[PDB]
Amino acid sequence: VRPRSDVTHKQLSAFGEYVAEILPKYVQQVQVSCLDELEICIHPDGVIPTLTFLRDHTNAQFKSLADLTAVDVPTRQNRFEIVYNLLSLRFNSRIRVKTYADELTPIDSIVSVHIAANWYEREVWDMFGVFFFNHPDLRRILTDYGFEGHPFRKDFPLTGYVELRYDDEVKRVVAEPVELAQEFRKFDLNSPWEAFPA
Amino acid sequence: MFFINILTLLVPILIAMAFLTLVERKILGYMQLRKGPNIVGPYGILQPFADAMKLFMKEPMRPLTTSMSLFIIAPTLSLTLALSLWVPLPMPHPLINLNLGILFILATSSLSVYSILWSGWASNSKYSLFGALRAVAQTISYEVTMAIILLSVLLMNGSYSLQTLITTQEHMWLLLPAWPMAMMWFISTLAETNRAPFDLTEGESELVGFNVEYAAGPFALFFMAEYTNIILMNALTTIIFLGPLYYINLPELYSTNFMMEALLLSSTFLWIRASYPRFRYDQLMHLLWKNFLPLTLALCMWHISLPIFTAGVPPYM
Amino acid sequence: TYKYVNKKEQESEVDMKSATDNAARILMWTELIRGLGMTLSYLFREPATINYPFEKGPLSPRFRGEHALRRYPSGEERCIACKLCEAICPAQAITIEAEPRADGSRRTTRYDIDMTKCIYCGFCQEACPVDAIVEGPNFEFSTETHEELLYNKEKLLNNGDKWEAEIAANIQADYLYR
Amino acid sequence: RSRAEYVVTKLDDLINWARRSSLWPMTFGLACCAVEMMHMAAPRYDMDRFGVVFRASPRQADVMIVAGTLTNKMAPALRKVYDQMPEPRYVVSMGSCANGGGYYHYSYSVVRGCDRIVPVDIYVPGCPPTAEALLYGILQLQRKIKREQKLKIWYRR
Amino acid sequence: AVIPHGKGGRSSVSGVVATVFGATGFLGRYVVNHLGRMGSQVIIPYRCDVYDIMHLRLMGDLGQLTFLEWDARDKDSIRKAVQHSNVVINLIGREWETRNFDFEDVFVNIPRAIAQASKEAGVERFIHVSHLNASMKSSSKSLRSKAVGEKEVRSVFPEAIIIRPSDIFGREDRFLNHFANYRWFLAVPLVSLGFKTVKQPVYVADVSKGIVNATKDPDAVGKTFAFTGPNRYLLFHLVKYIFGMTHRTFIPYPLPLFVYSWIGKLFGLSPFEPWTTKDKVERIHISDVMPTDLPGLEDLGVQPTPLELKSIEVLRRHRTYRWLSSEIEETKPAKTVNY
Amino acid sequence: MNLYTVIFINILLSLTLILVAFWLPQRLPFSMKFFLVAITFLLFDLEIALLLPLPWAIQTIKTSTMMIMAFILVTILSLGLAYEWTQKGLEW
Amino acid sequence: VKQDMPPPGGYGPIDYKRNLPRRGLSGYSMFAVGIGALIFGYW
Amino acid sequence: NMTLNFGPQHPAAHGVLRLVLELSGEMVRKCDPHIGLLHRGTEKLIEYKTYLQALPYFDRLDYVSMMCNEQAYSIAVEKLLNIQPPPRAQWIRVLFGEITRILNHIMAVTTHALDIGAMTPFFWMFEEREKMFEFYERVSGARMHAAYIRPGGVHQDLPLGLLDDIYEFSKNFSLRIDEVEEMLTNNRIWRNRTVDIGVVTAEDALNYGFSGVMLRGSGIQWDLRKTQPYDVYDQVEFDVPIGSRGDCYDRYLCRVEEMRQSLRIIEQCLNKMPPGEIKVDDAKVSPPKRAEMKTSMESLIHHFKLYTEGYQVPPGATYTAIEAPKGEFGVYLVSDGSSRPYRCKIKAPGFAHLAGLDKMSKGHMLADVVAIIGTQDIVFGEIDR
Ligand SMILES: NC(=O)C1=CN([C@@H]2O[C@H](COP(=O)(O)OP(=O)(O)OC[C@H]3O[C@@H](n4cnc5c(N)ncnc54)[C@H](OP(=O)(O)O)[C@@H]3O)[C@@H](O)[C@H]2O)C=CC1
Ligand SMILES: COC1=C(OC)C(=O)C(CC=C(C)C)=C(C)C1=O
Ligand code: SF4
Ligand code: SF4
Repeated sequence: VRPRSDVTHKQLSAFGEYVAEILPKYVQQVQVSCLDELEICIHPDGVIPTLTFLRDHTNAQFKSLADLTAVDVPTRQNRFEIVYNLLSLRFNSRIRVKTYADELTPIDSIVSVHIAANWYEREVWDMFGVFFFNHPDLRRILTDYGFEGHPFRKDFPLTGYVELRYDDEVKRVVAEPVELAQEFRKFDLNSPWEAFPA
Repeated sequence: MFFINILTLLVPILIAMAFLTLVERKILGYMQLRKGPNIVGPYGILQPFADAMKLFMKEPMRPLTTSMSLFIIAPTLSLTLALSLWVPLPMPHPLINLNLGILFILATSSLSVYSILWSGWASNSKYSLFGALRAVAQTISYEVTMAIILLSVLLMNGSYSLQTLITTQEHMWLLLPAWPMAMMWFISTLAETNRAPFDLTEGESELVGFNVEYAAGPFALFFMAEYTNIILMNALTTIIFLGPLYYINLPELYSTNFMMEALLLSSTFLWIRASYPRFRYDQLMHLLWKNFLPLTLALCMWHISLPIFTAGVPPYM
Repeated sequence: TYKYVNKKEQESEVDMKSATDNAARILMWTELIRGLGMTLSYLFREPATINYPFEKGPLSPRFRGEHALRRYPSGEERCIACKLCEAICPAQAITIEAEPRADGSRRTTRYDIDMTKCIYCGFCQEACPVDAIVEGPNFEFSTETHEELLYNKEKLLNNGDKWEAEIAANIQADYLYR
Repeated sequence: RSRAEYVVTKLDDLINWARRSSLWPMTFGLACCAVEMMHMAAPRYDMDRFGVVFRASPRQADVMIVAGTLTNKMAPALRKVYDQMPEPRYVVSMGSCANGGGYYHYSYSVVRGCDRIVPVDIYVPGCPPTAEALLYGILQLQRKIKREQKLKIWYRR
Repeated sequence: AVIPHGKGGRSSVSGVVATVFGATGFLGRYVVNHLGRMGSQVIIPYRCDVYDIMHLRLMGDLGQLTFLEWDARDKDSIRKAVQHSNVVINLIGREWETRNFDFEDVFVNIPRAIAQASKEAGVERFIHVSHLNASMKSSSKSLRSKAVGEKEVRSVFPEAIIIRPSDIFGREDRFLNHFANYRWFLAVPLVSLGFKTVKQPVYVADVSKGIVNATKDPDAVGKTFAFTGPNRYLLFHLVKYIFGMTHRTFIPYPLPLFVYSWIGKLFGLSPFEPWTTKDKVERIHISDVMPTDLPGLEDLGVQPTPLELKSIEVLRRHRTYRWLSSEIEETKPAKTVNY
Repeated sequence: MNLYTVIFINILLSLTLILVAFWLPQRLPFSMKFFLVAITFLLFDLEIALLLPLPWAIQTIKTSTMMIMAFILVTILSLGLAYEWTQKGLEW
Repeated sequence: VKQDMPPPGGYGPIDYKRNLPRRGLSGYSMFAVGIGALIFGYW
Repeated sequence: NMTLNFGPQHPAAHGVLRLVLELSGEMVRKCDPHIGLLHRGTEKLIEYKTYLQALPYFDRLDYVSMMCNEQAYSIAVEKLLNIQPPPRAQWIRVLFGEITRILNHIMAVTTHALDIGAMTPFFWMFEEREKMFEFYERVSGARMHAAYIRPGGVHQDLPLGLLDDIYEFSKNFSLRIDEVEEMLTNNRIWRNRTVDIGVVTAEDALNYGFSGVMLRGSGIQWDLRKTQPYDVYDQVEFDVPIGSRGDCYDRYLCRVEEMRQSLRIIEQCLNKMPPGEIKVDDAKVSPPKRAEMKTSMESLIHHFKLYTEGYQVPPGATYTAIEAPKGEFGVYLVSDGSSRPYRCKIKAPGFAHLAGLDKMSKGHMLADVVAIIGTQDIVFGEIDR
């Protein structure tokens, strides 16, 4: 069983309250995991304001953006859950600010607050389809130039719909609808028995 | 008989060209903890002939956008000038001794810069043109100090004929005197053969320019040219600055020592290549125009003064 | 604990002696000559290369190499088609379908490892209860055609028979560890 | 021996030996298999010994070793570089990522094999196909190049 | 048979196992392409070294294309190739009578033995390809010999389809490249100054698709289809048009054929694939026959494709950097001749 | 003639290779810096010329004038270089 | 019982710091060599 | 501006890179790197794979630092399971983690030189690298792509001869760093090619999320190995090699020092490795031993379920960052109660670094860009994921 120090779960908890108090217009929920990690949750409109306070506040300097990601809970009305993980080299602590964005309700861009996000925001658009206003140059980064569809969405087939082969007749690479020679065997793995109350 | 001699100079040199390649692929190897090519033939002796045959057999590719002459003239010119410059070299006796011999070598070298210019324009692809323009510049720049360094030498030799230096260097190498220029002749010889420390003409990491569109037979001819040059320039160092002992009674100890010094200085640019990273394009010209040209022009004047006030004006003829 | 690399502790004021030493460093390329000495030194060291066909680079017993299906000494193939080798394969490489053999025993009618799909993780070696599927030592099985790389039960069983002696020695050496 | 057949068998044996002895490979450098060859170029298993060029531009390359996954964004390029290589040319597919899709077979961004994009001559198996294993594969290409009889076919054609 | 399952693309099954003896050819390449695309089992008998048939491997899927070593003189090789095929397609042909193979062999002798065995095997259908306008009396030995074959094979294999294509238009074809390559020649000889030899080209693919469709259709038995084209042409416009897209000067100068047959004889003497053939020459000035016959394209399911449409791709390699970017629209079209 | 004999063999050897090589097998890149260099190059190349006769001129009876002349030429060009350095020239 | 472990008493000590040797001829002495060559060579 | 792309086949492009360069003459005014040429779908495939069968994927994201990568997934999954690896395993992960940083740095320093034009340093060190892989192969069976570091503990005990052989390699390795040290650290040609190139200011480095040797090279003092000690990095003593100015030289010098500091950490690990078990003793998380599963029913049931279904980690989400040789490598693993993950965002030290190329390569020549990519130690597996 991992060793857990409650010093952190107390320090981080307090900070959470501090952030919440300072930014009550946007903070909806602020929780600390059992793993000693804080996760302020903000209304999408608070993207710019909450980050800026953390990047430039003496009692909470969160200078670098570790990551910007978007889990996709299809059930959730607001499908995407943009999560921004930040690090404070001054206070040696990380916080995560997570917002919610639906497919056609764009989030603001923080390239202003952290220029690290210039690329990750393009990554989130390419994979999940969330759009970021005021982004300097939003354009697909990881997917092919002509790719249609946002791949990491839970509703996108793994194999996808198009695959490439070289055709002599046309002497050029050519998409064709995917035809797989051994479909992905979809093993069902969930057991019908729960583990604990959680 | 003259043809026999023509054959004796060209054929051996060409064969030497080939084996330099092998030697470059073993001395670089042992320096890098690897045997190098020994499996084809005995100790890799057949290795140079093997890829020559592979290169000529592979299809020569004429890019859709390419001149068909400034493309085939360029390797022919490169091999022709390099093999030609071996015509007037004292070993100790020259095949065609020319009274203005060093001016022949300087002029013939200068003409090779075109082949680079012509090949770069002929390819009609961006990598080739960018590479050629920088390349011509490197070669030309390293000609201006290259020429002045020779003029300093000549003034202490008395003539342009390479044959005179065998009589100038009967007591001491011209390295002792004029060593400061030897170094500057050696570095310039490294630039003009586009060898490593100065291989930006065709940087590989930078523009994988000269042979970008050149494969098979054209690749080979320049290729051959470069390596023959690699030898020729080293050989000119071994006549102008390191003067091999000359005995009129037995002419071959001159050629025997010419053989030894040329191989060692040819070995040196092989050793330089593995040992040093390549210089930046401007770092290369920064050296010649800033570091070397002021040294050369001033030491050029010292070599017009050393003769006069040391009452040592060299004997013409 | 930190350490400054490339931080000049102080400003040594030029002393002629110092200046000369430096100027000589630029003028007579002293450090460049230092670098040449290092490469000349190795030229004299013994090269580390091995004659590849004649000598082989050493691989110890756990090397995963090429898949094989083992058999009991009696001659009964070890696999009993529990099919969890299929379950834990990360790449979906192993395809197994089974039916009760005439003897009444459980056996796999078809066992197909797609080696091009396989990423040689070695979990199948791990997962098998009877340890029927093993990572065999051979790494040299390059093939002219893509189809040859797909392997059915007969190729793997044959691979197993050919390399059984070494596979047994390798498993013998490493089983205490597992 | 004396027969137009014997002269045409011996001379290809010569032509085949030249191509076999000097194969200048060109590695695209996809994924990680490129490392497992950078180890072949390195001192334990020198490739140059065998007559293999560590770095060769496409136009001067006899063999293309596709190491690593060929995504659907690099496919259109591989074909270009294969198409721009000089005619005598051979392809060695290294890695279960390239010969077949390997882990990442079912991905939407990975071509399931380079055989779909470029004709492949030798398939070298293994997630990081060992470096001897690539060296065995390159040696197998040399066995394939020895067997080819182009001059014989032209004579009896 | 093989029930056809799948969605229609590679890695799917169509149930056509087909020996195709001359696949390495320009037409062939295309035949294997569609057959492979459809998912058919294709057995490709080959004689040239493996290096040359690599271009066929990526076509078709794994275990869908099988290559067999085969020699025309050796009857046994043809025997095993058709052992397990149910469709045999014959594209064996050449323009230059080679030292060890005569026009008879490449057109009539060999293509007989092949279908002969195919029957012994029990192949459902055999498709034999012979050149268009092939009289048993036509001037070119080639055309006449081909005619001789289409007859024979009918006795070895009754109800064997006989598609009879015109000279073919396609990248890597001769009809279009040959003329375009006259550039090397300063002057481009044209018998009758390229007149009175109206010609109707047909895109290679159209031909291929047609051929493939034959394999999978009961309507074609004993049928002698004629894939022709979407528009005819006097050789003059064709030649100039070509030179037009190639953007190279066109200098039509008439040359008496009697002398020209001699020029064909000259290159014909060439050891390495004569570029022009006495038998070619005649063929080139052999007027295209009229279209009254079992229709081919369209009839077999593919609408012909006009020459001008794809000409740009076939003739592009012959242009110079200056014209490379130039497009079809910039250039003019040639004129047809219902005559 | 002796040279002519050698040279034509030299071209022949190269033309032979390329011929077999082709027979056996059977837009706005401009930087004033680059132009500027070429120019400087000739200004220096011309000077090389005015400096080339120096081996014959060493034996000139004058001597004083020889050196006085040669030193002036080398110095004035070097100053040209000096101003090239001082100006952005030679600074690519 | 038998598991792969550090030898009793621990292993010996390993060097990690740069051991580049500052070995060379002193600059003044160096200049003299080349200068002497020129001085003599000229004579 | 003469747009020219640094196409993939070029050697300096790491196999897959299409840097659209705008050449204002030879000086390059803008770079627009087009990555995506090696996006394999690593993070959409993991959602369909159980936690153990997704470990292998983490050895292929940065393919030059395999085990340190699989120490980030192993720490994450372990956090979400509130389980800790046994003491011997943690030392083994630190032992293998520093062998990987020596392995990555030999990769980064020597290949950078290969790009600049120095060819011999690569050959001398690459022989020292196969000596090292052998250690991977002798402990896991794979030269690279081992799968040795498992989500709970490590997979198998070290063979009985490995620690002696690691001592002999570490004993003589420093001379090998010393040797390229002499050949490529004072060469005026290297210094000129590397010094004062791609300077990045301290605040700009934090803002661009550089987080690596790029962070330390400009003088910011941040090492996740001392600041947030993961595994046992609290019981080993080392000095972070902070550079002063930020030129590509100071960053090289830092990478050469970290190789030396890692030899100091490897020494401590061999000197102080505890007797014990290599994997946690909870059969629910780590698979039962071969003898036990073949003699005890509770063990066969636990082996069958673990291999076929999985750990079934409790629902939660964590971002765990370890100091991978390139920089901070972090996995944001979101977990439902299921045995297979829901999301796994691999933070790649490299997605941030490549973004910095346009800012860092400012007022620089075509040749400088080759050095700029070299000093970011970018492997496109991590960036493309
Ligand atoms: N313009 C055209 O192309 C037209 C063609 N046709 C007919 O269509 C058919 C295909 O034409 P096309 O593809 O251009 O012909 P090709 O010249 O491309 O050759 C077709 C195939 O026949 C094989 N072949 C030729 N001679 C022999 C032989 N003696 N033994 C074994 N195989 C042989 C060749 O194999 P290999 O190269 O390996 O020897 C080649 O793969 C021809 O038979 C022709 O009569 C009809 C009208 C127009
Ligand atoms: C070390 O970084 C990298 C290289 O540059 C030195 C590459 O060359 C390549 C690919 C290079 C070739 C052509 C083998 C890769 C994959 C790489 O990771
Ligand atoms: S696990 Fe071992 S036994 Fe069970 S099926 Fe796979 S191979 Fe046969
Ligand atoms: S095959 Fe295994 S190793 Fe080669 S690339 Fe695909 S994953 Fe990396």
